[PDB]
Amino acid sequence: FTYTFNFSLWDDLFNSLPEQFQRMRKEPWYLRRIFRSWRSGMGTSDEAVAYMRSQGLSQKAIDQFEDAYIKYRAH
Amino acid sequence: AFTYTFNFSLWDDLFNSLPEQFQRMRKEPWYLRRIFRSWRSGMGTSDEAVAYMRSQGLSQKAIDQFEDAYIKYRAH
Repeated sequence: FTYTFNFSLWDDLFNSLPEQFQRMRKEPWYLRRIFRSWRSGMGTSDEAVAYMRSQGLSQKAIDQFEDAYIKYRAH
Repeated sequence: AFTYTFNFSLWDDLFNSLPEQFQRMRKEPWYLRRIFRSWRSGMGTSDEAVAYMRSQGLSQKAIDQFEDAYIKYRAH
């Protein structure tokens, strides 16, 4: 499974992802590792969103990571 | 800009899923804000909001969290 994200140059400069999210965006094996753990632990969407907001992710970023996870479950 | 993170469980998301317009408010902060600002302008009452949410099949847990979100929105 691979997901290609959709961040603009503006995003990359001024909304830069925290290191662990950047690593998921850039390294498919890590995206998969994290998604697999998340799926195992039965974590909820609202908990995920609350965490990402606390880490300073944009709503755009949150939407894309939620989308990637949805596509990952199906895959 | 005001944001509220809801607290629904996996059980809620599967078996108590929100109607589309409520799901949208839950997932999209700009839409939560749009609706709350319109609600605030229209001077609708709490019992009217609850009556509507009940008719839409929202759980009491959902109703409580949207009421809470609105209270926090008004303060913010």
